[PDB]
Amino acid sequence: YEWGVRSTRKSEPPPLDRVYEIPGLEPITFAGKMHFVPWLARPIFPPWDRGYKDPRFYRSPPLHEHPLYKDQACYIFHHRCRLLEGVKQALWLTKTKLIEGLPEKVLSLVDQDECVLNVISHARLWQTTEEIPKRETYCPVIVDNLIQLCKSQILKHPSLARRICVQNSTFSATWNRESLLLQVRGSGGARLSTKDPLPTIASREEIEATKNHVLETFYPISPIIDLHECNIYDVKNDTGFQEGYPYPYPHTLYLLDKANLRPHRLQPDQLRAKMILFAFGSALAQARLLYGNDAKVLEQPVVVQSVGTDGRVFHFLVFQLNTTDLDGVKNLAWVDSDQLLYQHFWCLPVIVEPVGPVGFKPETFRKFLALYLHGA
Amino acid sequence: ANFVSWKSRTKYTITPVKMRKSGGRDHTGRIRVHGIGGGHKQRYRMIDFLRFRPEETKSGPFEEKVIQVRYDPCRSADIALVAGGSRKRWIIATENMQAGDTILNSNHIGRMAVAAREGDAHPLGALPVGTLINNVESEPGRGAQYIRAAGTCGVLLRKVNGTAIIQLPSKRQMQVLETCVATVGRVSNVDHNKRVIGKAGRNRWLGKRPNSGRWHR
Amino acid sequence: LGQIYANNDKLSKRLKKVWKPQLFEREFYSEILDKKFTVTVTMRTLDLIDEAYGLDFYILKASGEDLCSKFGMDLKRGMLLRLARQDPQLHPEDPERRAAIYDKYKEFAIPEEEAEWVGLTLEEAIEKQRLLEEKDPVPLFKIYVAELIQQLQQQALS
Amino acid sequence: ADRMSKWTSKRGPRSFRGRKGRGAKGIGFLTSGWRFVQIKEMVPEFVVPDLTGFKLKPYVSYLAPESEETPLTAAQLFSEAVAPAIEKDGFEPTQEGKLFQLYPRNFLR
Amino acid sequence: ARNVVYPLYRLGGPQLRVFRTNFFIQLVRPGVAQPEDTVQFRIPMEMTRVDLRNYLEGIYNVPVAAVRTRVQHGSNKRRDHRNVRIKKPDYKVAYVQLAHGQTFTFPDLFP
Amino acid sequence: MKYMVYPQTFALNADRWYQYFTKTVFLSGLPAALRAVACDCLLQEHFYLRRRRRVHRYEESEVISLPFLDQLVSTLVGLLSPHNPALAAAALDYRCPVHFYWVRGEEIIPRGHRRGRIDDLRYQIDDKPNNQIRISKQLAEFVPLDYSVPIEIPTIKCKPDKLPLFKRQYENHIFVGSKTADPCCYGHTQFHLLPDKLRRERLLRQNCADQIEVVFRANAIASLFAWTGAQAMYQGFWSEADVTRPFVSQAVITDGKYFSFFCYQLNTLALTTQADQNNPRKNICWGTQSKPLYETIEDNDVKGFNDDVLLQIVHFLLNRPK
Amino acid sequence: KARGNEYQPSNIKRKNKHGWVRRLSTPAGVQVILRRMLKGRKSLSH
RNA sequence: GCUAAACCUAGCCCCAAACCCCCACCUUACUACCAAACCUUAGCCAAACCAUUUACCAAAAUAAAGUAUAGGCGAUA
RNA sequence: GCUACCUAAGAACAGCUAAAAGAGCACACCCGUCUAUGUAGCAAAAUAGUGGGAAGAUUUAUAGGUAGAGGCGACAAACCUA
RNA sequence: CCUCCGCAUAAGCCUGCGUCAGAUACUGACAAUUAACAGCCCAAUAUCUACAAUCAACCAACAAGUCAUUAUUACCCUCACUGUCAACCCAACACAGGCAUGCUCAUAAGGAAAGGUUAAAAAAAGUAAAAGGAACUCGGCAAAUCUUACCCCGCCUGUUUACCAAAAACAUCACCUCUAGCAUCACCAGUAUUAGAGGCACCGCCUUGGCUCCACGAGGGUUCAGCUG
RNA sequence: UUAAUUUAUUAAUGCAAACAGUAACCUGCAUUAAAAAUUUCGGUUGGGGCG
Ligand SMILES: [Mg+2]
Ligand SMILES: [Mg+2]
Ligand SMILES: [Mg+2]
Ligand SMILES: [Mg+2]
Ligand SMILES: [Mg+2]
Ligand SMILES: [Mg+2]
Ligand SMILES: [Mg+2]
Ligand SMILES: [Mg+2]
Ligand SMILES: [Mg+2]
Ligand SMILES: [Mg+2]
Ligand SMILES: [Mg+2]
Ligand SMILES: [Mg+2]
Ligand SMILES: [Mg+2]
Ligand SMILES: [Mg+2]
Ligand SMILES: [Mg+2]
Ligand SMILES: [Mg+2]
Ligand SMILES: [Mg+2]
Ligand SMILES: [Mg+2]
Ligand SMILES: [Mg+2]
Repeated sequence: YEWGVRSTRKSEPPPLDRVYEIPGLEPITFAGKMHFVPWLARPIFPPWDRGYKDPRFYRSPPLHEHPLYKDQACYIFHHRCRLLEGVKQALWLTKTKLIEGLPEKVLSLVDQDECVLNVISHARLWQTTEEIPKRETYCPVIVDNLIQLCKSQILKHPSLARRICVQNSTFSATWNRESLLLQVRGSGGARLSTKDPLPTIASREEIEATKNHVLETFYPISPIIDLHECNIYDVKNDTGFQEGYPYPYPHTLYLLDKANLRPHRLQPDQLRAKMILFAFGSALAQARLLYGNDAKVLEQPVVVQSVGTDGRVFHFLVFQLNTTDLDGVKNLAWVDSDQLLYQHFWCLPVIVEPVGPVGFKPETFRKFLALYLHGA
Repeated sequence: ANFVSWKSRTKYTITPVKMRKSGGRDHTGRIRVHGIGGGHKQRYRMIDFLRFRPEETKSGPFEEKVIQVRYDPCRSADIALVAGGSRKRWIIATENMQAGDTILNSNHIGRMAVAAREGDAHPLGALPVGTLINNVESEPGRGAQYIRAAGTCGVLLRKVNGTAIIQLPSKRQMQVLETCVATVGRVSNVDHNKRVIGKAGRNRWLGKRPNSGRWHR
Repeated sequence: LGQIYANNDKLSKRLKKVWKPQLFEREFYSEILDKKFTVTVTMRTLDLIDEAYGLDFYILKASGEDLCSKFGMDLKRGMLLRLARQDPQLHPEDPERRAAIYDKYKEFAIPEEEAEWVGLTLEEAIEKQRLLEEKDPVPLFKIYVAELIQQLQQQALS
Repeated sequence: ADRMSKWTSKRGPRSFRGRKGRGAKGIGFLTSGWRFVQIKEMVPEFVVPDLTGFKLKPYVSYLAPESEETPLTAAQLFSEAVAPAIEKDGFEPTQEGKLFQLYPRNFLR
Repeated sequence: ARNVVYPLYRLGGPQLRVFRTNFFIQLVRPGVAQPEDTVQFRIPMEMTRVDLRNYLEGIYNVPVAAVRTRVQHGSNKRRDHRNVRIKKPDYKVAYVQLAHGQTFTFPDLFP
Repeated sequence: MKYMVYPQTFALNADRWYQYFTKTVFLSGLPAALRAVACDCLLQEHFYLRRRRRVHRYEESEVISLPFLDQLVSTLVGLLSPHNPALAAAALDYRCPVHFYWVRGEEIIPRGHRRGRIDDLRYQIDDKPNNQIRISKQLAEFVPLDYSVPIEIPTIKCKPDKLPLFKRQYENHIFVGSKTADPCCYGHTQFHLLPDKLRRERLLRQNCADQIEVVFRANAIASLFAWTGAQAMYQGFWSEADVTRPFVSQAVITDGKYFSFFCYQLNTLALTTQADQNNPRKNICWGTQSKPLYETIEDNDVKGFNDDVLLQIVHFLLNRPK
Repeated sequence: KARGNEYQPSNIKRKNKHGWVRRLSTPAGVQVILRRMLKGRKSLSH
């Protein structure tokens, strides 16, 4: 059964006059006139191509005849792709081992709330001229004020004056897995970047333990299933900054979602997969910026954190890239999901129950504060 | 009228397509079919009916994993979103395939009648004799047009040297070629025919208005 | 398209009737153009071709309105122009066979200035004629310098 | 329901009123924000000479003499332009590379 | 210029020059007490803000700081002795705000 | 029907007109590692960020100067919160609307079925400053209530639609950047950047020298009046129960490169005819000449940097409630 | 009910139903224009 | 004695002769500038109903001649 | 452009009771049961009180489609510009 | 002293109570609605989008739902054009009618039922009425005070003859019977649990059905009680 | 409509007509159906009808 119904598809142009068949005599056409007449057989005009080119009417060339064409089938994970298996497809793609708990380092860094009730209320209650602000309106406000709270805790921790946050930085990174060539494209969220690289979080003992540890298989789902099958792609890797950029080392990636429509939002597992792929893309791009492009096991692993969208429900991630030898030893990812600060916000009274959040918890904000403060 | 049919799409998309109602009217603009109009607004999920359609530059019998069984507004069965290889698609779900089952699409004609589960699909040579099948195609490769409504199951009565006999749910018999593909098992939404429509409102939501003058004579 | 009486009896109903011919898709070789044409003929064309001894002879012999086809008269003026120019019709290395063809149909030979106008409709004839007489205008600089050069040569003579 | 009155840009629904417009010539093009890009070359430039130190002024005297009408025919312009051909005993063959082309006019007024 | 076919500009052609402008404007007394440094003009329908600004910059050497325009509808309501409608025309009005506080004020002609 | 007053405006002499609509006297004047971070964020948003879609000069303002001010203000707040504890509990809005609706004077209806009747003539400012900083405690006052100011507020003689200003009827909103039931209700610093239409490159393509200063002053007067008036109306004063303590705020208006600083003190909400026939006070706005932060960018350096401008941003962020 | 007002104006319906473009689309509408032209009508269409 | 009443040329009719007619505008016409024509007339009407039929119209003086001829062999042609 | 039906993309539906029902009372709106006025009328079907539905088989704006022995119809020979 | 009024947009009109002058909102002349609101859009080739909404959070469904871009190629020249008035439109009328959406809930806006008398009849509308309380009448129609029960019909909510009929009629769930084994312009991007056509009338029990049978009705009758010109 | 006349049009047959052969679709002519299409529905009568 072929889609593309006949009545909607383009019909056949009408049969030519048979003077075109008869050899050899030139038909008398309405090309000498500059209009159609219903007698006087229709001419065959030559294919007209504009000799110069206008900017306003460009027709892009077919995908065979582009300057940088790669015959191997490529894949791109840009910001929109939502993985089927989610977190485990992410783990297989990036060659990592997952840890359910956040590390004791940042928990010790855990070991005011008036302003936290102020930020929850200011985001979901007080910020717009009408009632009920939408998710596109309240979620970046939450994460922006939490970043501001850390940049206020500058007083207790004085070495946070060496890290600035970036708004619209893209990046890119590529590698192989079978071999089959993959890629990750840049975010649109905040990129908190610092001048001093992050400390190594797991030792060589845990590195060899993950080397012993194996990946997982999810047949018959191929591990490229929601990856955008991309053609020509500019394989060159990119941290989205010119050389000599102050605050180079990417501390934390803040990934946020607008689009209050639930089918437009990311699912929690697909969002964790997005965090894993984006943290790995940033980490690998930093690794090939600093060291060579060769596939090897890094003696100095890189650490990149990430924080998830959907201001009610938070996901935190710490990603240690210790190997760029893909296709052995595995990277490490300490993740935790569904922290859920402010379970629910009743914005209008129900008829009893007052306006404001219900189901509040501050240990998730403590995790946020630590995960900011991990560098210093 | 200016009736372009809404079904202009060429590529098999998995996303729903915005489906235009017709009112039972031709391209000429006049009523052709009476009693149609004004249902709930729906969207069309593009069902791949070729159950054995191996993906691009691939091989024979392959495996798919069911992702989600779902209500389809545009038919009476349930649609299973299934995924196999690098592509995913909608199929009609037979009964008792949940989210997580694995189904097999084989064109292989094994000499022995394959001991197969209820969800998967093989040609009738691999199916045994007297077997409950639903998505049945007449010629091989065209795609299934027969038993695929909710709760219907046609039986395979006998296997002949180059053909086979199907009892279609109208107590009918149909000669099919040996090599065409068919899915085993009965279709989902059983108990569907024992749904009382209830209100004329419920009928009018389904999209069937009361219409008189049904004989333009 | 006519009427008919109901039972071959005038004291009865009179009632519309359309008699159509029977139509075939036959494939014909024309020796003058050397091409196989597929056309919608009828038994009367087939019989007239048999009594004309070939399609080439049928189209060259039949009159404009007995042929009664815009296509048939396109075929006629293609064939007639082929004859009137004596073209390299199949290709060289067979000029004796070409001479055989043009000798077989040598009787229907007319000037090229006539064979180009054979078979046209009046709309095509007017279009062909104005294409002949378009003639992008002559600059009056050219016209007047020709006149002045003529006048100065006349003065040099005198 | 006046058929007899002229149809203008003041005389329809909001889309009609936005689309019609008086006879002003276009000055640029509209893109992708409903944002308008004015093209400087499409904007006409007034070429105005320097009129300081000038004697021609917008009337003449009634003491000016009467002289009879002689329209400038191509023959007269020809003779006045190529009396040097008589001396011996300028012309454009085509007009692709010319800025102010004569027949399919390139210029304004 | 008005009632003249403008030459098309494709991408990198010459600028459109005009020699011998067809546009005749007139300076009108305001009806509703416009400020200082606002001149009012009555203008042909085909003349834009940019055309009027460049007109006044070049021909008259007036420094123009802002131009605003509107189309005035003339009344179609008058009728003949034949009960057929008399159309007072439609015109265009511009409001020119001067530069550097030059502060035009309409003189008292006809004293 | 109310006039939509636009702070960021193209109109000529809008500073004088907004002085009339607002009852302000305008007085010109005023009542290290920071250089490193300013240069760093500045060079980050011009050069050091990599760009996929190449940036045009129609979008340069909202792709360059907007995140530059966002990050510059956020980091200056972060690094000045030790020097000043007012910026610890302050609320910091990025592009939050600040509406204020006031009545000022009367008109006679010129024509219609209501011809010849008294109609109070309403105005509304609808503003979105780039980012603003709000406190829960009121700032200073710069001046006691009912100052002398012998400068004689302008006396606009035309209708207010000759400056092109237009009536509309929509929702009547009075809004400090957050709702009424928000503790951080006063404000003290507000940062605007002028849009792409108001490029001083375009104004000099057009026909002025000081109308750049006029557009900076107009944005100052309208934005600050709306914000201090909205604070006052939030505290419960209105045009009949006039304010008792003077309200106050501060704004810097920039265009990415040029900056200018303003301080505003609201003494009157009594703007209507019956409440203004016998009202001797007037609101006061102090303004600075526009001054450039940097001169040019050669892709790794900012050539002529201006410590005066940077320190004025610091001082404005650096005062505090008593 | 009260049945005076079947004419509920809209210029889109007026132009789409009785316009010059529509008249000239149909060959019978071309004859409508030709008839108004012969009658001498000052307005041939909407 | 009010209201009126009166008027004569504006033109028209039939013949003869002679063959006649800058810009914008098919998009919502009167809007500067973007990817297909060709197929029997029917019926009222006469036949005192109506059912075959029923003048001419689809360039053709006078007469032959309303003749030969057709035709519910009738109206009629 | 009325009206019948359909298509496309929109919108409206107070409060109380109730707790997703072609729910109850009842506004907005939709309709038109009874009476009275009216009858060259305010109106070529209105007015005034009384009434029925009012989260639905609802009402409704805008654009489009179906055309005359045809359309359209929850059949009333109903409607298709008095 | 009045008002589901008023203000705005939309649609429709097209200068239609602005100034002056003149004659007896008419006539003429002169003025005027100024863009920030709104409209007039989008360079494409390939491709990506299973997840509703409803405070969206538990939780609840069925009738299964509108809001979404990416890799690359070319693209910095910048803000034009048009709408903008009013006491307004559709009803032949300065028409008690028709007229979408936002906002105000009696108005901060808008308006005036009485030309001046008199105070007959008949007519319209209202209010009050002794005693009695349907005796009126086709009928409690209208008014006045509120209520009860029984039948007939139709199961219900719905629809209908625009402008004399709103019903017992039509439709409707339910059930039966008849026709149809199939692909791309309806039915249908469907497949016998489906589609098309006709008929009866919900339902519990039993096989032109029949007997029960609950709820509902501006349907058609009947009774009690009150209440009333 | 179970009145008269027709199937011109559609349908399903048959017969030819136009192909493949081996020791379906189009056209012409018939038929029976369907939908129709045309047309009419005398007179006297102690009103007209019934008779
Ligand atoms: Mg007759
Ligand atoms: Mg209800
Ligand atoms: Mg009744
Ligand atoms: Mg109906
Ligand atoms: Mg009936
Ligand atoms: Mg009847
Ligand atoms: Mg009327
Ligand atoms: Mg009032
Ligand atoms: Mg009176
Ligand atoms: Mg009494
Ligand atoms: Mg009695
Ligand atoms: Mg009685
Ligand atoms: Mg009553
Ligand atoms: Mg009923
Ligand atoms: Mg009626
Ligand atoms: Mg009705
Ligand atoms: Mg009624
Ligand atoms: Mg009812
Ligand atoms: Mg009789």
